[PDB]
Amino acid sequence: ERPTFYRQELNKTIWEVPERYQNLSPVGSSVCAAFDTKTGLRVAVKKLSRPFQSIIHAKRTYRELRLLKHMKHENVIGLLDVFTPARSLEEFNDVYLVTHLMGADLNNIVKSQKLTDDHVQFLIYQILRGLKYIHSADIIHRDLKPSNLAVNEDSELKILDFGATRWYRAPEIMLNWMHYNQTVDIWSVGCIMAELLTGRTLFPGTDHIDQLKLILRLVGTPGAELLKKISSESARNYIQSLTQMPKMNFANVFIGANPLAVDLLEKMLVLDSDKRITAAQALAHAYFAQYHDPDDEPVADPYDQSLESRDLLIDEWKSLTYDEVISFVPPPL
Ligand SMILES: Cc1ccc(-n2nc(C(C)(C)C)cc2NC(=O)Nc2nccs2)cc1
Ligand SMILES: CCCCCCCCO[C@@H]1O[C@H](CO)[C@@H](O)[C@H](O)[C@H]1O
Repeated sequence: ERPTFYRQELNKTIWEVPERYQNLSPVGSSVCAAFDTKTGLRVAVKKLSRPFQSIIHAKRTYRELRLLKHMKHENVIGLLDVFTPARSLEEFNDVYLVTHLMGADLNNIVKSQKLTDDHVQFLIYQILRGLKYIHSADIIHRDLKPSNLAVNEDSELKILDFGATRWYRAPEIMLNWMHYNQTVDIWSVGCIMAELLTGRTLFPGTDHIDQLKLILRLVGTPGAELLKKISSESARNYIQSLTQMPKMNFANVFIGANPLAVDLLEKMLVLDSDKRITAAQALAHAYFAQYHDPDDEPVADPYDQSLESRDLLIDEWKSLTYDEVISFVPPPL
């Protein structure tokens, strides 16, 4: 049957949600923390901002719903629910998404203090285990960072994406290179790990260029093999036109850390993205010895990007989104 909806005025706009969801309290630009009476779980509720106003809003709406509906893995965020006040397509004009409210992001847990190696082990293992899953579906996250990592009291971790942040980007995204592979997320993880171990930000750039200067200082300049892959001429000639920086030995940056952590850091933060360690490979590194289970590091059913890269009319994306809402099966809990 249809649930019963109650109306409320949260964050400069009117929210309408099933009575099941209580204690509705805002947390960000829009997302509300809430308590779900049917299950006993603490949930995040997201009200889509004008989901069907533009072609881009409609496209964005359908993508996010489809993607989460396919996401079923312990270290990735998943849909607990999705609903609308609408009783028909014609009146369909608001979309709500429910997920676990883990408790904190990876900033609240760190609060700029050195975490123990055992604690790092566990968090990074969770990130990577989730990345292997995301990547096997052929999906690249593109914006990994601590604000996008949901963690509870017990350090259980889920990767999400709340659509300076620049501090964890692979250099290629910054440089608007257009062919990206999965290992951009691996650069971000390296930067994240480093931050948990030493307690400070790895590349705390002040701007776009500063961000790049700091990166080159740690990993050194491009070697001959990397210059060979630069598609542009001026860029090619610019890189040559510098003080050749010698790749710093990470053991001299991370003093007193687990050498297994250092080794893994050497392998993640390689400038040439074709030479970075994959998630699947990283899971098998000796640093996760105490957690690694090759029979419990699942992959995703294949995922269609193209259906998102389409050009349809607004009414079509809306109808496609509605169907997605109507066909939803909650995960048994
Ligand atoms: C346009 C668009 C499309 C997809 C996403 N992605 N991608 C992911 C992956 C599965 C981590 C890649 C997760 C999300 N979304 C997400 O976490 N949403 C959330 N809702 C409520 C609390 S957190 C975001 C925006
Ligand atoms: C200015 C110094 C920073 C430039 C180094 C970034 C190069 C990243 O590495 C590159 O990633 C590309 C994009 O996915 C791949 O196609 C290339 O094979 C790889 O070399």
